[PDB]
Amino acid sequence: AAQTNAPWGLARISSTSPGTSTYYYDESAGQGSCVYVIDTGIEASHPEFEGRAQMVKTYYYSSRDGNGHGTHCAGTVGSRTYGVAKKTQLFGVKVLDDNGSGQYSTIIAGMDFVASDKNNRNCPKGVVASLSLGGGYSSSVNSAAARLQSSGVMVAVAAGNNNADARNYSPASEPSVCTVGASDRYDRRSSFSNYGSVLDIFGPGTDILSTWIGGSTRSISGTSMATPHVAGLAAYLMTLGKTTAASACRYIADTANKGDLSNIPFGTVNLLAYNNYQA
Repeated sequence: AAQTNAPWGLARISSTSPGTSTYYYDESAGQGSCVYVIDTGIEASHPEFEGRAQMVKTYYYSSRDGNGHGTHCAGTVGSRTYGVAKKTQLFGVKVLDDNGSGQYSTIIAGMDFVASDKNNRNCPKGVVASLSLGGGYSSSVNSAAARLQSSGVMVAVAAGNNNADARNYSPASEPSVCTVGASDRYDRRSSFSNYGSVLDIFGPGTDILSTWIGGSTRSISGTSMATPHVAGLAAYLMTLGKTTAASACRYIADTANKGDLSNIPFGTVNLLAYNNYQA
């Protein structure tokens, strides 16, 4: 399958050079997999989700995304026009308020909910969790993320947006999850993107067009945009059967585009997420 005039990040996922605009992918498109978007919520009514998005848990009075951050992130996972896995099932877990701010107790409880909820969901191809959030170092937050991964969920987390070593951030510093940095359309590490040995993969993160609340669209930047590229890629590759939740992060890193990004400091992987499209 091919999507012409795709967002540059989607085209980058299937290409071996910057500056293309057509996204090539297998028709399976992540159908049969599930991605939990742990964020401000998901506007499930957005026509770009085609009914494949639903809110399953909120730690606030409403389950609605009153901010837009979570809807944008979920759009990059599996929206029709802006998603990597255009046929996956999206589940919304609202751990961030409508200001985009989270809590220690709610974010930790949210990861516990996903591991307990996935049983009763139809996800024959596997379960993924996308965490476009982060904070200071916390062994508790790291332990909660590792426990979600050990439950049988591919956990992708954002590295952070402070141009700093992600070792001092959680859950970015948890080794057992997949920590994602951001790149720009010119294959340079995004000016804001965190780095460090704890990073596993890079994804498109600068000027990422995706869904927004009110049935609209918006282009924003951050490692919060790069993480759903990797979460959608994992769900796509798990549906294809070439990896599972336990092996997806290493498999993505093993099959990534190597050494093509610029301004990658020594000690940080030079790997860009790549679907290795087999026509």
